[PDB]
Amino acid sequence: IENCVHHIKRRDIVLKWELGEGAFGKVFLAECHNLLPEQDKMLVAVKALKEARQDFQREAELLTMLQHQHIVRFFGVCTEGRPLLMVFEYMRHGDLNRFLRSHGPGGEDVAPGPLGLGQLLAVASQVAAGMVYLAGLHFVHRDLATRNCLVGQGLVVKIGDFGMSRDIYSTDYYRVGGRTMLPIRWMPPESILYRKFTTESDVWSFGVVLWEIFTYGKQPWYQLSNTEAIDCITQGRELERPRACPPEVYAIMRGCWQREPQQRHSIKDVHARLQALAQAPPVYLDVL
Ligand SMILES: CC(C)(C)c1ccc(C(=O)Nc2cc(-c3ccccc3)nn2-c2ccccc2)cc1
Repeated sequence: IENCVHHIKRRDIVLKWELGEGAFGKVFLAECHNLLPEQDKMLVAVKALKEARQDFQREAELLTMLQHQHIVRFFGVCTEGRPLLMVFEYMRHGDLNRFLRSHGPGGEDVAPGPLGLGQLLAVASQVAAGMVYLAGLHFVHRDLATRNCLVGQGLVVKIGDFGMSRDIYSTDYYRVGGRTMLPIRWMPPESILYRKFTTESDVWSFGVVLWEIFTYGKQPWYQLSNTEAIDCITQGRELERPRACPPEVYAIMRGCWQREPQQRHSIKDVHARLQALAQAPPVYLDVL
């Protein structure tokens, strides 16, 4: 809400079970029939609105607008019978924070043990690609963090969420008075102090996403309370270099974390550097 529509017949959606819950809705896994030509049956994630209606139409418009190779695919809505539904792509590894933790200190998509440096960089690059697209359309996320990315088959990583991160990951937010919940640990000085949010508050957040990736999904400033974390951020402390993170990747983080918004590197450059590294041969990466 800070920044055409496909429609799906209720009968074509068959709910299977709940994936998660919140204050403003529930998410289910469902079979969707006649959605794509190739697949006559297919799995999808369905967001059910608690039941509001105006916001829904507006959000649905924007979600349909924002479609990219690294943005969670939105198929359309179901406005036939209440409750209103939003239909998204099903991403089988769930959110990126959960995926990182479950492969940190085997299977179909990933090797045993912690994810190697090349895997971590591929993840980083895809999220960066996603924010390039968003910056290019001049969309400000406001809550970029690994919990708001999803991991699919073949370790495809895409930006997107179902609006329940405040409920599932409540410790990642600071309740400031009543009903406002801020992802302070992911926010730069200008958002905490002045309450400004821009493309460059998002680069900062990406920098913190990069730290999350390289710490296997650990919470930023985990050693601190919320007030202590606000103190450190506003006073200008930068997160330390993760053990798994080599100097050159850490240098990418710091460019995201320049205190002054204009001195931060553009997302396009962050991506270009991370892609290169992700697409670099084992001989070059083994030496990083
Ligand atoms: C990356 C894309 C463009 C796909 C994107 C960007 C932003 C959001 C988003 O803004 N999500 C989001 C936050 C809350 C939210 C709820 C309560 C309090 C504070 C924030 N709801 N939603 C939500 C609502 C309807 C559908 C899906 C997500 C999603 C995707």
